Amino acid sequence: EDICFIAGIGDTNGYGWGIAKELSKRNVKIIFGIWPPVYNIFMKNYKNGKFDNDMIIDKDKKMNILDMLPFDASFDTANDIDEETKNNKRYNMLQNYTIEDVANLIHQKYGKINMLVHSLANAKEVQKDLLNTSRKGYLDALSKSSYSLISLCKYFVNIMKPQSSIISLTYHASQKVVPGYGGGMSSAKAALESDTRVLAYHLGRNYNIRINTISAGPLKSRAATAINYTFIDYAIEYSEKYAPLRQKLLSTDIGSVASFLLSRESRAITGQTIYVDNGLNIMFLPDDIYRN
Amino acid sequence: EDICFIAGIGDTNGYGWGIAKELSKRNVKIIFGIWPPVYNIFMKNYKNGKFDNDMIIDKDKKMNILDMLPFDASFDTANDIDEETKNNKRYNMLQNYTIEDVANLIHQKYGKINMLVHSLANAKEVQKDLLNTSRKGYLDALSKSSYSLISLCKYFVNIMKPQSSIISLTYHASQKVVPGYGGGMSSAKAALESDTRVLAYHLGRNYNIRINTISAGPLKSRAATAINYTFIDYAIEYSEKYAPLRQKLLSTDIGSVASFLLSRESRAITGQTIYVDNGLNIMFLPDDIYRN
Amino acid sequence: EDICFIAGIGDTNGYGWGIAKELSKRNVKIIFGIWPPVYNIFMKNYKNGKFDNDMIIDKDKKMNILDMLPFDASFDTANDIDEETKNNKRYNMLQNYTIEDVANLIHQKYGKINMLVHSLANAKEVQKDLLNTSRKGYLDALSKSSYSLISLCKYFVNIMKPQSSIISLTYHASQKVVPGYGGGMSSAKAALESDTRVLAYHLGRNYNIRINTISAGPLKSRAATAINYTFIDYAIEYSEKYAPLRQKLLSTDIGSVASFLLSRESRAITGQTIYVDNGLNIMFLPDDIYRN
Amino acid sequence: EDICFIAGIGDTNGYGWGIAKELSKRNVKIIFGIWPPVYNIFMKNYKNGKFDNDMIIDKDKKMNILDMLPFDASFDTANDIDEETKNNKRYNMLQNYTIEDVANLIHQKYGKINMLVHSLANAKEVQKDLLNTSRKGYLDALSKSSYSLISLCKYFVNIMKPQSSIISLTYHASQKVVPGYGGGMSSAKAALESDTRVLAYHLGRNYNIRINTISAGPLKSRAATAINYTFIDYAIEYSEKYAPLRQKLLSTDIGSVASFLLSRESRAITGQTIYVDNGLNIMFLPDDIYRN
Ligand SMILES: NC(=O)c1ccc[n+]([C@@H]2O[C@H](COP(=O)([O-])OP(=O)(O)OC[C@H]3O[C@@H](n4cnc5c(N)ncnc54)[C@H](O)[C@@H]3O)[C@@H](O)[C@H]2O)c1
Ligand SMILES: NC(=O)c1ccc[n+]([C@@H]2O[C@H](COP(=O)([O-])OP(=O)(O)OC[C@H]3O[C@@H](n4cnc5c(N)ncnc54)[C@H](O)[C@@H]3O)[C@@H](O)[C@H]2O)c1
Ligand SMILES: NC(=O)c1ccc[n+]([C@@H]2O[C@H](COP(=O)([O-])OP(=O)(O)OC[C@H]3O[C@@H](n4cnc5c(N)ncnc54)[C@H](O)[C@@H]3O)[C@@H](O)[C@H]2O)c1
Ligand SMILES: NC(=O)c1ccc[n+]([C@@H]2O[C@H](COP(=O)([O-])OP(=O)(O)OC[C@H]3O[C@@H](n4cnc5c(N)ncnc54)[C@H](O)[C@@H]3O)[C@@H](O)[C@H]2O)c1
Ligand SMILES: O=[N+]([O-])c1ccc(Oc2ccc(Cl)cc2O)c(Cl)c1
Ligand SMILES: O=[N+]([O-])c1ccc(Oc2ccc(Cl)cc2O)c(Cl)c1
Ligand SMILES: O=[N+]([O-])c1ccc(Oc2ccc(Cl)cc2O)c(Cl)c1
Ligand SMILES: O=[N+]([O-])c1ccc(Oc2ccc(Cl)cc2O)c(Cl)c1
Repeated sequence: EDICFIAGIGDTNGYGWGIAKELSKRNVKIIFGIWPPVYNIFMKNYKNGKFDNDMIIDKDKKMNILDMLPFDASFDTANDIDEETKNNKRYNMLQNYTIEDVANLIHQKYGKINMLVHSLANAKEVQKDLLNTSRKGYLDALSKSSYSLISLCKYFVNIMKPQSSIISLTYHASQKVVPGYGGGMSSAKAALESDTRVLAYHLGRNYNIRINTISAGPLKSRAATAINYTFIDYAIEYSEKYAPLRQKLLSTDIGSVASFLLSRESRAITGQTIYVDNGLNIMFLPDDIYRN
Repeated sequence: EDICFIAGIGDTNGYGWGIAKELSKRNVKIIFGIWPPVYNIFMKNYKNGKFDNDMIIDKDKKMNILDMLPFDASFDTANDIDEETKNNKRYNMLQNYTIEDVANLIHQKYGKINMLVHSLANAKEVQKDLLNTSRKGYLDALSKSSYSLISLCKYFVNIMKPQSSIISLTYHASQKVVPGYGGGMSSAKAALESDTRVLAYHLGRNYNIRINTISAGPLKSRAATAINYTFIDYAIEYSEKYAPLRQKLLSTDIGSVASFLLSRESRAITGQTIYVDNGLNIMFLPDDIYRN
Repeated sequence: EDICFIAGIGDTNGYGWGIAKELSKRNVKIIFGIWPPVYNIFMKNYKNGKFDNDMIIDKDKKMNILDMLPFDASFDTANDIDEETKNNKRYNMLQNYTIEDVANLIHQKYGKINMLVHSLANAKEVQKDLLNTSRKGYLDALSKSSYSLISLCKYFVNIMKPQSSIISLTYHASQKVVPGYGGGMSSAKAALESDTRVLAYHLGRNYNIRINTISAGPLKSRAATAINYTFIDYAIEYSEKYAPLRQKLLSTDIGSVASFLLSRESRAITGQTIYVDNGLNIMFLPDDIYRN
Repeated sequence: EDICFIAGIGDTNGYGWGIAKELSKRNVKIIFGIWPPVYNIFMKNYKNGKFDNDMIIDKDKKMNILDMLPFDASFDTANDIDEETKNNKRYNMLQNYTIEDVANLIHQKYGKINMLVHSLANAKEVQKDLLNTSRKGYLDALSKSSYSLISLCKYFVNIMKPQSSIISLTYHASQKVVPGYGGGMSSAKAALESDTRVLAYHLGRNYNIRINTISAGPLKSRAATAINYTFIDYAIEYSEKYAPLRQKLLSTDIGSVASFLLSRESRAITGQTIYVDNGLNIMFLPDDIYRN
């Protein structure tokens, strides 16, 4: 009878969905937090059965989406939403979509929960290389993908039982440089990986709650493609060609690792970057003239 | 029908036993590899009912020990056994206890296995500190504690299914210095951790097998008490006071992590050091100032 | 005949000054970038000879401060300065103090330069632990101490010869948690250490310019004290008691390491975190019951 | 009046020679430690004028070689020398070439020294890959390439002044996997790097001596060509194409870094791996996509 809130699904091709899927296997109940620029479209599609293929696990196995909620990790409380957004065509009529508000909403409909998933990032100047990134873009990049965590945490902590567990998805570009992962994104993942440690410290001592981050390998998500055959087709090709594990990398591969961190089985792991990436990170050089 | 071989275990108060309990939850067959010198005394205790309590997994299921074999990580093959130990009282009443010998044995009787555990260390001069450690002592430590993993992998690979998984147990003394943990042990784990990556690539690319290592926090095992109010009673004292996670670290804590890494659920993780240490590894200074 | 611009001196008790000092030894000419809330006071004191003690190197050795400039790393170009600051009592009448403007000023008075020093940080909610840090505070923390680098870089790159070198000062709290280094500061140093890599990449390939960061140990600076005998007296005590090198840690110790990175001698080092900290970072545990 | 002993050098095309040139710039006396087997052929070349060109530091100063001694990193003391090598043609015409023997020698003739360099490696089975590497081979690699540093430190510490400095040369194959670099070499450097920390603490606390290691990028030395268009011609090719720093890495590049770490100028750096590799270590994937 565990409940998990997933911040950041827009379709079935992301890591969000992968996570959601494997969490169903373990019979855990799933709440989607959905960015308002996509909420209505995700909703409609779902009613249309556009996802019925993708909700299939195996033997009789569907999914169990408890609830689907509008949610914007930019806004901490309702006093944050600026007037222009408060009025936006997309945001206009949706309510309780800040971080503080969803916590309450969830706690009202379902009480305390014990699993929190951060699978989101956003950065305006991503296509600009770091050196040519504006201040206003960089701080945006960090607001939307680093802080959204810290803040998710402050607020969700009170609707969580002790022994609850939290995860987030990071990228190796934080540790080693991969060019064209810019406009703040590499800084943001770097900070997110440090905050994972510090938060683990406070949440551990104070609430008996754990937090970790998964350094994911390359997956063909909506957002991955949005990064301008692109950077992510190369990323995949390279990985499928050079990683120690040569199999294709599925979102469920991260999904099953996520479920594990989230469950009691990993109670002795906290503050860690766990790479789930067919082991690419362990490589230094292409092994070209070594494969002869 | 999964079989796991565990190399290194002389009692129930160690990590290997933590690992075996937790795998038995997943109905995994366990073969034990026991250091010849304690092999007979372990057999006797087993036979005398000393482990029946420790063998209970829960309400009407116990531990499924498929077999228990003498195994010595010092000797790769038959040729490697030296006169003094052919002589040696504890060794003479036993046979086929070299790495290549237990590999053929297991395989002769039960076929291919698919989970392998290296949970052993020896450092004749642990008592001394690195600077006062001798060449003979140091290398004995590297031989038994680091190379034994490579030799295990080489001889056991043939008898394992593709998509199999191997683990080792390491310690933070390799990354950050821990005074008292001497005689080569740090160097040994330092090498175990890197070999984990290198092997992760060879196994990864050639046999589609995965290999990871578990950085465990402190446990009051017999090996740990033999370092010596013992450089383990401090370790435990400090950890329970300072680690993000106030809980007391149990062997099964590592076992559950082992079980997972050894399963299909983690098919995309290879070559990693996975810290299962209540998060102690993330801390810099004691937090005495902060706690006020 | 090398010139260096030091962003971030307010007195003689910081790392800025340490760096400035050792750079004089190697006869390099020094330009101070000084935060306007302190500019006038630093100026007056200097004219008064309040620093004449502290400008002494050794035999006949004074310093050679080329020029002392107002400078605020918050503002990239003059179009950034908001009206309230444009009007502030402290900022009112000072000109050309944004990042873009000082670059020009310097290039006009002295042409191209070849050494850039980032020794600054600022964070509003430093006294708040991370979990209880506002978004607006965090993004501030990162703006002032992470981005100020990236932006210093964009702009200063064009007033720099190829083979010029750049450094910044970081703290170990980015890698391992030290509580009460909050309100964004640990995230900010974490990002700064990642940006050091990425910038090294671009500046290396494009301009033949190097960038590194120095993970400094604890020094009793103005700002260190401002962090609420405080956290930094403990930090020092602990370090002087537990670091492998038991000597007291001087700003000139970082200063001499800085000068080296900045000089040609280190032409093969870039993108690195170099710890200058009497080796504290290498420790895992206090060695209390080991010193018996 | 500073004396530096360099352990491991058979010609001018290596790193040790890079180190000696650059220290001679600082008027540091150089004692060479040469592997007995090449000691005589090196002596002859020296005598025959083959190094006169390489010995020029600049306009009217050459290299000050105080002495040149046979030195074998395999043997700590007299007792350690085995019959076959007492016999051995190359070895028999020589004496006092064990670690403890060259320590007493140097000290007998010239007193206390204050800079020590370990610039040597051997891996009998480098050609094989870790999985196919034998126990005898692996340990020989750890013995000659890793433990020889500890033994050097122990026997040389007495004959060194407080505030002295020791360096070792390492390689990234220990952190991230490099296929081809086999037979134990990775494990060896993996251990050299951790020992550097542990020794950094013992030396640090007890004798006020410092110890660091230099992670060098590739150089076409005789040792490197003997790995084998050679797993060094790739290394160099790749590095000059991909490393942030387009320059061609010279031995003196490392030498200047060595000189510095070995000086007082770095009194606050101990226990560190310092990458002197044109920054190649910071990169993740080749940047082919980006460069377009
Ligand atoms: N796919 C990869 O190659 C890859 C690799 C490593 C890490 N990641 C990480 O995985 C996570 C998910 O990305 P993905 O690759 O699955 O693509 P994705 O497009 O599925 O994920 C982005 C999701 O976050 C949501 N989102 C964006 N901005 C938001 C905001 N302000 N508030 C609330 N929600 C918002 C979007 O609706 C979208 O569904 C990110 O943390 C990303 O950095 C992805
Ligand atoms: N206990 C801890 O606090 C702790 C912490 C971190 C890592 N570890 C690691 O966990 C692993 C398991 O050890 P443990 O601490 O549970 O102690 P343990 O006594 O349970 O296991 C050590 C075993 O090594 C075996 N052994 C020693 N030399 C051998 C040889 N030459 N051939 C064959 N077997 C040999 C013995 O069977 C012994 O039981 C070790 O690698 C240890 O380094 C332990
Ligand atoms: N002292 C330590 O214990 C320690 C340890 C590790 C790292 N550091 C780092 O060293 C650097 C210098 O700090 P310090 O400890 O020498 O103290 P400091 O007070 O000397 O340094 C701060 C300086 O930066 C200037 N500054 C602040 N905000 C600015 C802004 N917006 N624009 C321009 N200048 C600004 C201030 O005038 C001040 O002189 C920082 O990067 C800090 O994170 C300090
Ligand atoms: N060349 C590179 O690309 C490179 C890169 C990274 C690290 N390194 C490291 O730099 C160091 C110097 O080696 P190099 O690459 O300049 O090659 P090198 O041939 O100059 O030095 C290796 C030396 O090791 C000595 N040696 C070998 N076995 C010995 C023994 N048993 N006793 C005494 N001496 C012995 C020989 O004198 C030999 O000259 C090595 O540790 C190497 O691993 C080299
Ligand atoms: O908004 N962005 O710029 C952006 C950038 C990157 C994003 O995720 C990744 C997509 C692909 C990869 Cl390889 C790593 C990632 O972190 C996401 Cl979800 C969003
Ligand atoms: O041979 N030893 O000395 C030795 C030393 C330590 C051993 O295990 C550990 C026990 C305690 C800790 Cl903290 C770390 C360990 O690696 C083991 Cl199994 C064996
Ligand atoms: O503005 N702050 O909050 C702030 C916080 C920390 C600052 O520097 C440090 C001072 C002391 C230490 Cl230990 C590490 C540091 O990074 C500085 Cl200069 C400024
Ligand atoms: O004994 N070996 O095989 C061996 C192998 C490599 C050696 O040096 C290196 C040469 C090249 C590189 Cl890339 C790294 C190195 O460590 C040395 Cl000095 C010796």
